[PDB]
Amino acid sequence: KTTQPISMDSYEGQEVNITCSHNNIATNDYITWYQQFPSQGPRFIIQGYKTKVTNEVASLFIPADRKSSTLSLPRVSLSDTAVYYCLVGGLARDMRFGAGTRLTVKPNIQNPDPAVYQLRDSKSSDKSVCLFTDFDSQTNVDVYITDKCVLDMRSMDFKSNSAVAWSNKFACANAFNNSIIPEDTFFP
Amino acid sequence: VADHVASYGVNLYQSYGPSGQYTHEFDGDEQFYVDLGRKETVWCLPVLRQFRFDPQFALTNIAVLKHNLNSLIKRSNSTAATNEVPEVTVFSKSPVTLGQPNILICLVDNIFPPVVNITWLSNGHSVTEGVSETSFLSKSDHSFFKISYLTLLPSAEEYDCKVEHWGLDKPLLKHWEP
Amino acid sequence: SPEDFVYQFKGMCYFTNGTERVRLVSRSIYNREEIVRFDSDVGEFRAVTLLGLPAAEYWNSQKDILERKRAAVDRVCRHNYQLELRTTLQRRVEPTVTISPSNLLVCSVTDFYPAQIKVRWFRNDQEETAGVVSTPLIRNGDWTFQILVMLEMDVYTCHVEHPSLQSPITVEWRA
Amino acid sequence: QPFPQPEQPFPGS
Amino acid sequence: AVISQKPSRDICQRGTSLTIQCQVDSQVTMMFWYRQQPGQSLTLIATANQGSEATYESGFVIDKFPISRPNLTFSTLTVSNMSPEDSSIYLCSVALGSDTGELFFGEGSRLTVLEDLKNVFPPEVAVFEPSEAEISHTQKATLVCLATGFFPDHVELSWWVNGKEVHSGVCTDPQPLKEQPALNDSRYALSSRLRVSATFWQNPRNHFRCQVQFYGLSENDEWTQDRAKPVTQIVSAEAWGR
Ligand SMILES: *[C@@H]1O[C@H](CO)[C@@H](O)[C@H](O)[C@H]1NC(C)=O
Ligand SMILES: [Ca+2]
Ligand SMILES: [Ca+2]
Repeated sequence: KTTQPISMDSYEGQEVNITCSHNNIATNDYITWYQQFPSQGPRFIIQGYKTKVTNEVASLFIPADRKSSTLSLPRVSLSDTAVYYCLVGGLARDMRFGAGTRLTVKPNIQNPDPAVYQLRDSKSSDKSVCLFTDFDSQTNVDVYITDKCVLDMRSMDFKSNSAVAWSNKFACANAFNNSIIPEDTFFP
Repeated sequence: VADHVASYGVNLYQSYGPSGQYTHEFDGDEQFYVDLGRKETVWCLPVLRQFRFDPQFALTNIAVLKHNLNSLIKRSNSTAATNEVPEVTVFSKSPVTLGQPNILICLVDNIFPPVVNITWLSNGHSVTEGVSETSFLSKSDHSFFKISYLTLLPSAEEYDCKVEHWGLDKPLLKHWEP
Repeated sequence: SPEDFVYQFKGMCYFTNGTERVRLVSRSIYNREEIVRFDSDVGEFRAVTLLGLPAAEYWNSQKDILERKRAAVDRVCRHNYQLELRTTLQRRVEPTVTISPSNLLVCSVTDFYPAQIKVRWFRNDQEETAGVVSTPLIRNGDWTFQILVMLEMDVYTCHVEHPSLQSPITVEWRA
Repeated sequence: QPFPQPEQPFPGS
Repeated sequence: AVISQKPSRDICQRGTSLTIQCQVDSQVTMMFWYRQQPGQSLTLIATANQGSEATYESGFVIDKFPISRPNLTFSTLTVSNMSPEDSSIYLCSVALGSDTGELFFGEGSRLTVLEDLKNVFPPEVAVFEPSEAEISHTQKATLVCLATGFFPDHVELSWWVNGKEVHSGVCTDPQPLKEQPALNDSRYALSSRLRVSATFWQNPRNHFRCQVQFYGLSENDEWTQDRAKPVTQIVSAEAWGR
C-alpha cells in the first residue's frame, strides 16, 4: 500500500526528510508513522490526514494531492538511528507494516586521528585484541572483526568511532588490512 | 432540524441474552444490517448492494458495548430498563383489491426494551409462509419500532398480527379484513 | 418479565442545504438515557448525565481519539453523503393515486419516495379547505411512503404534487 | 466504502 | 497504553507448546499479534477478537496459533508443536479505539526453538586492559570487553564502575556476530567498549567490571550431560587500575 526508501544515511545535526509514496490513497485514509528501535517494538511518532502536522519529535508534511507524504526530523541525533515505517489506512485494521527506511546517524568528529592499538587480557597475557578507533564517520569497516559502533562521553562532549578485532593466532598492523584504513593512521 | 438525517451506526447490545444489532439508517429507513452470527452484511436497498461494508467492524464494535453495558450495570446499581407499552397498527401497502396481490404491514411502535415476538395468524392458525420482518429501527426518544410483512392476494374469506412484549399483560392481536 | 439492560450507540449525521451544513452527533445511551455525547458544534466529549462523566473525561484525555473524532465530520458524514448522492438521494418512485368510496371519498397515495407530498381535494375546480381529513405520513419500511387523504361528501378531483412528478396528477371521481 | 462511527470503551470494568 | 508480555524470553525444544500473555493496563478495542523473525519484516499473525474467533492472516492457522481473549485487556497466543522456524520475537499491539492512529506495542517475547538443547553454552567474558600507546597519545583509556562461545543470541552487556552501572562512554555492538559462519549451530561473540580519562584508569583503586547477562535453559528442560547445565547466569570479568 505504501512505498518508502529502503535505507538512508545522515550525519548528526542534519534535517532528515523521509518521503512516503502513497498513490491509490482513499479520501478517508489516514497517514501514520512509526519508529522502531532494534529489539523493541514500533513506537508511534506523528499522525496526519490531508493536513501537514508538526509535533515535538517531528513534523509531517502532506501535499494536497495526497499522492505522497514526507516525515521531517530536525537536528537528528545518534539516538534517532531506527527503522521508520509509513502506514496509511482508515481504521486500525488497515494498518499493515512494510520494510521501512533504515536510518543511520553518523557522528561529526571535528578532530579525527585514526590509530590501531593492542589490548591485552587482564586474566592471561596470551590473548590480545586490536582496537581501531578515533576515525572519521565516512570510513567503513579465523579472524573476527566487529562493525563500527560510536561511543559518547557526555562529560566532555566527545564522540569517537571504534572497531574491535581479535584472532586466536596475528598482528594489529594487518588486522584491519581488508578495510580502507586511511594513510594517516598511528601504530605502536 | 436538518434536511436529511442518517445514523451511520445504530449499535444495540442488551443483557436479555447478549442480543446485538448493527444497522445503518438514512432518513429513517434501513440501509443495511450486519448478521452477527453469519458475519455477513445484508443490504435492504438494491441500489446499495454495490458498496461493501466489513462485517468484522460490527462484531468488534458490539464487543465495546458489551464492556460498556457491564460497566454501567455496576455504576447504576443494576438499573434495569422500563418496559413501555407497544402501539400496534395493521394496514396494507396498496389499495385492497380482492384479486390483485398486496402486502399486509404490521407496524409495532414504542418498543422498549428491544425484545418482541411478531407472529401473523389466519383463522386461528399460524402463518409462516411469505413473512419477513425489519430490524429494530431507532427513534428520537431512543426507543424502537419494528415492521413485519405478509404477502398475500386478498380475498373475502381471507388475518391477525400477534405481538408479544413485556410491556403487555396479554398477547395483543390486531385484526385485518377486506 | 425478566430484567433487561440495554445499551445503545448512535453515530448520527445531520445534513442541511446538501453539504453546506453538516453536523455530527454521536450518542451513547444506557437503556433510554443518553449519558455521553459528542457534538461537532462543541468539539469535545461532554457528559449528559453523571454516568457519562467518567467516559467523557477519559475520552477527552486521549488526544488521539479527540483528533480523529473531530475529523469524523468529514470522514463519516461528508464522505458517506457523497455515496448517498449517487444512490439513495437519486431514488425516485412515482406515486399511485386511486380514488375509491368508503358519504366518504378516499384518495390513496401508496408508493412514493421521497416523503415530500401535497395532496389537495377539488370540487368542480374549487379547492375544498374544510371537511378534509388525512392520515399521517405512513412509513412502509421498504423505502416507500403512503398517505390516505379522505373527504366527506359533480366531478371530484384529487390533486397530488410530488418531486418525482413534473406536473401533478389529477385522478377524478364522479357518481 | 461507507465509513462507520465506533464506540469508545469505558474505563475500568 | 502500557502492555506487559509475560514471556520476555524463553528457549524451548521441538514439539513443545508455549503460551504468550498480553496484558494491558487500560481498556482497549483492538488487540493484535505480530511476529518478527531475526532479519525480516514485522508480519501480522492475527487479530484477537473478544468472545469470537480470531481473524487470522493468510498462512496462519488456528491449529498452530490458537488465540483467546477473555476480556478486552488480556489475550493469549499459543505456539503449538514448535519448530525452529518459529524462533522469533512475538509482539502484541493494541489500539484504544478502532478509529485511532496510535498502536501501542509491548516489549516483546523472544523465542528461540532448538532441535538440540545440547548446543546451549554460556558466554566466556574477558576484559582487556587499555594500551599505554592510547593513553600516551589520546590521554584516554579504552576498556574492551569480549564475550564468546554462547549459542543463543540472548545476552545483555553492561559496564559497572566501582559497583555502579555506567552509561557514559559505553559502546556495544548492536548484533552479535557468529564465530563459525556457514554453520547452522554457530556460536556467537559480542564485544563492548568503555572509554575513560587517562588519570581515572591509572588510579589503582578504581574497579572496572564487564557484566554479561545470559539467558539460557529454563527449569522445564532436562540435562543429562557430564558438562554443567547452561542455566541462566551472569558471567563477568573485571580489571583494576594500574
Ligand atoms: C418470545 O417467544 C419465546 C418462546 O416462543 C419466549 O421465551 C419469549 O419470552 C417471547 N418474548 C416475549 C417478549 O414475550
Ligand atoms: Ca387528469
Ligand atoms: Ca526454557
